[PDB]
Amino acid sequence: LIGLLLPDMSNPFFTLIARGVEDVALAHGYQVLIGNSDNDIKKAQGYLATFVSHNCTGMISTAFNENIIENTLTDHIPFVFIDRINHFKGGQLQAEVVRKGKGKNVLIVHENLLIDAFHQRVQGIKYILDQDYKMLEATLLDNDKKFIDLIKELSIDSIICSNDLLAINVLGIVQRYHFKVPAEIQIIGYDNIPFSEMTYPQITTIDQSAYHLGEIAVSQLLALTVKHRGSTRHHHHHH
Amino acid sequence: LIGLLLPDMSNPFFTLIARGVEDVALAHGYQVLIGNSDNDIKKAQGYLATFVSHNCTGMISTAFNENIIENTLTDHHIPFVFIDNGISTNHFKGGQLQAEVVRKGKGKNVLIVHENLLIDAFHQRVQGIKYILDQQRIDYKMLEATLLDNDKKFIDLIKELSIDSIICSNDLLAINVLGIVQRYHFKVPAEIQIIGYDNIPFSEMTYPQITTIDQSAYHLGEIAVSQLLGALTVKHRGSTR
Amino acid sequence: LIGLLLPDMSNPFFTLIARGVEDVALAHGYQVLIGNSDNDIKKAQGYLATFVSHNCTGMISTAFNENIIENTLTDHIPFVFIDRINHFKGGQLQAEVVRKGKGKNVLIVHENLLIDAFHQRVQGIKYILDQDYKMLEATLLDNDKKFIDLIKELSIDSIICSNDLLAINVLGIVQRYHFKVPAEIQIIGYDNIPFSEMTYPQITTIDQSAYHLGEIAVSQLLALTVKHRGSTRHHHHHH
Amino acid sequence: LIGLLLPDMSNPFFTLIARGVEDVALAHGYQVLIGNSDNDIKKAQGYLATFVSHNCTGMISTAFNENIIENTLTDHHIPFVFIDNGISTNHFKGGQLQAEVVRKGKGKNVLIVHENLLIDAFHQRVQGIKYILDQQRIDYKMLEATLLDNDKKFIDLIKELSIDSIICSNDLLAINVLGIVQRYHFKVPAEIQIIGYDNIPFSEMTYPQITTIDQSAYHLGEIAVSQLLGALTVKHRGSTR
Repeated sequence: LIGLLLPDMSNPFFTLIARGVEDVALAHGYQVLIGNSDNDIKKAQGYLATFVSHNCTGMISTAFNENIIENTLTDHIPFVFIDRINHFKGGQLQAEVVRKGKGKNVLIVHENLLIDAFHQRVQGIKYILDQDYKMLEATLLDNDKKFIDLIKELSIDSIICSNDLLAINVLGIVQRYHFKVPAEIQIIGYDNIPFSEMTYPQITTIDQSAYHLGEIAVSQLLALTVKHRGSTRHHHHHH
Repeated sequence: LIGLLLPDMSNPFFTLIARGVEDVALAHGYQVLIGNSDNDIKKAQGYLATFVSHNCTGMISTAFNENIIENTLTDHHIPFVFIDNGISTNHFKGGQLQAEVVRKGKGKNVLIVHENLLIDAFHQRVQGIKYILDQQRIDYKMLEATLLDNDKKFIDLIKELSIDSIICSNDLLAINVLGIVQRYHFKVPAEIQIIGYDNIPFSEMTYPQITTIDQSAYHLGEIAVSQLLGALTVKHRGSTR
Repeated sequence: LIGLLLPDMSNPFFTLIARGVEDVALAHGYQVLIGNSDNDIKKAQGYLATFVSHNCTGMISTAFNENIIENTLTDHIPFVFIDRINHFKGGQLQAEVVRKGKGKNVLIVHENLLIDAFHQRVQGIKYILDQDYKMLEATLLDNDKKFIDLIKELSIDSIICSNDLLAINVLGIVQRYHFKVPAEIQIIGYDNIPFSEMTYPQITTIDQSAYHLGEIAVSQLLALTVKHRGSTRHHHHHH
Repeated sequence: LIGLLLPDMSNPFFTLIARGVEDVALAHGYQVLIGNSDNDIKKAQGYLATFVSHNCTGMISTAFNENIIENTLTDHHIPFVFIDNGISTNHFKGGQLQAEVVRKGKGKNVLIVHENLLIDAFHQRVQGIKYILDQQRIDYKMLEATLLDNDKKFIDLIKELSIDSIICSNDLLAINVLGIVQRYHFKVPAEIQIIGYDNIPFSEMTYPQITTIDQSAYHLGEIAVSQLLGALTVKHRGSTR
């Protein structure tokens, strides 16, 4: 029996990892206990304690949780960290797409940097870019008027987002304020969740092979490709 | 321990229910185990056994597997609620609401793009739509959402049938459809209006935003754990006329 | 102007650090912006963003926050980590008091191991002890009946707690169920907050020089001693 | 930005107010800056300036510095609430409640161990106690809480005066007092009963637990930010007769 502690069950990237895990597991007669930590230390600790209570044979989680997972190994249970089966290189790829699209003034819209995968990605972006940008915490998208005002004041022509969910949110704000994507503002996400193929234009993104990540993770227990699409400055239209 | 068996955890309608469930559950000292049935009876059967094995004090799921759930759980004296022992808003009434928005938008040729009608919620919603459209003598055709996968063939059909209105079983279908028609240079909503269901956050992120029906998903989660232990609103938005 | 991001403003250990900081700062005409992150990544990010908004000259925080603090240094602000001005050694000292009191069956009641200071301390305990114990997450104290049942089943004679707040809670539970502290059960805390001297018996603890920590922290910006008291098995009574 | 100026953030009564303040504030999109005045006018004056400098949309503090606050803030058109423009429960009534618990416990020789009477809350509470004890012709003496620092001298006084009841300005004083008398082998409550104020969590952690007065501290924090933007209960416990 496997315990799978997901950082954000409302993120399709993680639900897809989870299906890769559940599929392989169920094939080999294994059950999975699934928990959502919401990157909350109290929730993480809660679920992990319970998964121990219930004699899990192995655990899958992200490295937000290493201290507890480690202690639970010694005190009791092998583990795999899904985020460690490279995010810095991913970030470099995002910045290189922006450069290939002739970006001059770039906004890095990021999820919480206390999450290593996000932080490492933003380090990769900065590397290529430092070789003009501003950083903006994802929560600031909530005031769309002030977001658009920033875009104008800074003459932003490129936006790099930590994942596809943020890219999609960003796309709808700038389109609702009448900017042209990609000619005026180009946008790049990460993960390649199916939502990324549903927008007009479709979101240029980095495929992390989520389903295959879950598959490998559970297999250990028992590479990145750019998707160039309409949202960046090759493909013109679909007719 | 509360066993939550979701039909599709990739759908944000269900993970929002799950949030509801989690928040009330923790406020009362419970944890929630999640299963994704992935719309599969074997998988569902697996989680029932998982949840039963691990001494869950109650189960929350949809009625898709009501027979095996009822039978296994009653035997073990474990209560259960079905979120679609019921607690849901009325899906027939929701479908009427979808069709009324279309009527108001002056819909003449309506494509009903639907999820699996094996699922009671989806099927009832469709009868809701047909109830209104038949009375109105508005023409409609029904298309299963898989046939969305080839987008050029979808467009051929839209053109041939002169579709001006599309009613979707949920917001994932509506959103997908929106991207397709926009990509083939249809104007939304003047040429084609589209309506979804669920009011997931993605529905407010598209341009135009997707007109939908909020069915109090978070609170559905809250009620289920409340019933377990002891409202429909049209969101009028840019995608409709 | 200093930003001081406290992990838990309801912990007297941190409020005392804060006074050391505020005192030295105010002496040198410096203001302090004080924020409570509650070790919540969203709160931490919120406060740190704001402290940046408001042109802080330097920041003081714990290493829960390193990724954001670091990024804010490069993008903008020097920092000091209060938890890094040794916790593993502290843990060894707690275990050595227990051994000196002839502990046989030990309960390690711990705060959240996702917090490095707590985790490192518990590693220090395990080191000495491994050279019989059970670990118990602090949240489990809430069911006092089951806590006392565990104490009985396991014949617990020693309890090591991550800090004085937990030690004090533990003391009142076992005393209300009629156990004799220290003859039947001995208890050790950490930090040496003033509450530790208020109980009967007084709580044996490890002084971290909290006020002096705050003083040093702000000074950088511009050792452990056992307190043997009544709660462990030298001093007999106060008459 | 909301400026919260606490008189003593080492006191859990105030950090609980602060939690109240933080939770409502964030729910509405605000952050809270905290200042500890450390019971000091220079420090308080510093934070007013800090909070004013940094364009706080409102201030929350105690009325200790009401004159300089009122004057500086009114000039800058910044509103403010005083948690002890007031929002508090009544401290005089709280003191009556303390003395009634003692009367019921058959108190005959009462020591009133008090915080700084410069602080209105503390002084009013003391008049509350004296109101009841005078009517009852119960004897009492007043002791400032600093003279708690030498515990053998405190005990000498307790013995000389045959004290059987101790009313404390807050739970930090009560708790300290409890440890002192217990350490010198007085039996609580049969020999000496003790009552505090505030109902901080430490009051439920001692043995015996400390009888106190809950003054809705968390909710005090909530109301203050609500007033800013737009109940007393005896807890009867083992430490009293």
